[PDB]
Amino acid sequence: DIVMTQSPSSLSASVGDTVTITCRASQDITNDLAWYQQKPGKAPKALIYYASNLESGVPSRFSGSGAGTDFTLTISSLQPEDFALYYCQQHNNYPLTFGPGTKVDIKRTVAAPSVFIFPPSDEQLKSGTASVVCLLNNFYPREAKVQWKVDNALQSGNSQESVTEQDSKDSTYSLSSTLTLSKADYEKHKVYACEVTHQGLSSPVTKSFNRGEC
Amino acid sequence: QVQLQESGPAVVQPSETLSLTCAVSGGSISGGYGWTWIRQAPGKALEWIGNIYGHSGSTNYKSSLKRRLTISTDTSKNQFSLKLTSVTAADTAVYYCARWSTADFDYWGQGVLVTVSSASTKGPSVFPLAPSSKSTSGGTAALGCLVKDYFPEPVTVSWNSGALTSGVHTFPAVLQSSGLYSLSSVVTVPSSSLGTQTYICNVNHKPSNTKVDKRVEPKSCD
Repeated sequence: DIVMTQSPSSLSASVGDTVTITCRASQDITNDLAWYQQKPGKAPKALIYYASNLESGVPSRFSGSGAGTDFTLTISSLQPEDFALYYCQQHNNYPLTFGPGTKVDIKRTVAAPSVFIFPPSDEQLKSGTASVVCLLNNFYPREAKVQWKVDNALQSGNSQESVTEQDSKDSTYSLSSTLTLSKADYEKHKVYACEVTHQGLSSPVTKSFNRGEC
Repeated sequence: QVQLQESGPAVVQPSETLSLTCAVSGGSISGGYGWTWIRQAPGKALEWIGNIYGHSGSTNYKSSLKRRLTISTDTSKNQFSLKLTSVTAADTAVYYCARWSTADFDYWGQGVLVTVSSASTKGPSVFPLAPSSKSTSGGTAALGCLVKDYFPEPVTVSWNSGALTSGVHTFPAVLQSSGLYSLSSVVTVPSSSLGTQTYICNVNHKPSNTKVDKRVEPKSCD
């Protein structure tokens, strides 16, 4: 299978800007490369085919170029309806494959997240499961990494994350990370910590609590 | 012009068969085009499932799915269709039908969400996310509600019957490995208001006809 990658994961832009996003193919695909736009809740819409051809009914402020392994989508004089997700797609060979997507953002100044951690509530603990919650509030840009550590042992595969859309009034994001353990395993450990990596932080920040200490 | 519309069930029990149909208008299903199924799982890139070509009948399949997948056309209804057997939780996604024409997908359906879960309708448990005593030190307190183990979507959350809107973030729901949904709703307030203002989340889950109000109480050490 041909692997498509895209850069950046999200791009900060303002109305009227000219922005360029990048696509890379793991092999030479010549010019069998298309670009699509997707808005929230809607199906993708084709924008560019053969790396450079404007699809019918698409504004000419969309252009693209490239051959072989590296491709660009450029939007000149960006309009409000252009804040959306953008995907590339190769058709050089079966296993038609898409890139992970680039999200075009409303630009604002960098804002580090405020981090808060919540132990499971008393009532849930009576139930028989434990949910530990880590909130990252009001940050920008969108890329954030959350790692769970239980008594300094890095967790994996027992957490889920959720992110809001870009806030309509201040242009920030928020994220929740929920670590799920059984009650019996939760009661075998002391220190619950989430560690947050983000561009607005000089170094990863930790928020933790000790079980049974107020 | 050319229009595609998906239809199919919203919930498939694990290991049952997922069946979908795309009805095509404005063009013949026997045209030399690639009638394609593509899906998008929560937080994942679009994934090409496969296609059938209208005129030749040639079918192209994703290798890992080939034992489970059949794609076909029906000329009497001008449709094409997708069957995928032995369905697991990895198969929950929005499914799109689309037309491949030479160099892009130039027409698309609307998408249909298909969820794999053996759950029946069930109202949520609602747990407080109270601010720790320590966490209030900077002058802002984060508090919230965890609404857990419900089915199906959606739930609504308000704070103090809708008098509190500033600083509220209600997160999109996530499907847990159990097949039940969970979300959280949070709000930041001033620390000094924790002793004066009362904070209650109101959760409504109409499919189960459940209304829960949860008082979120500040923690105290002494």
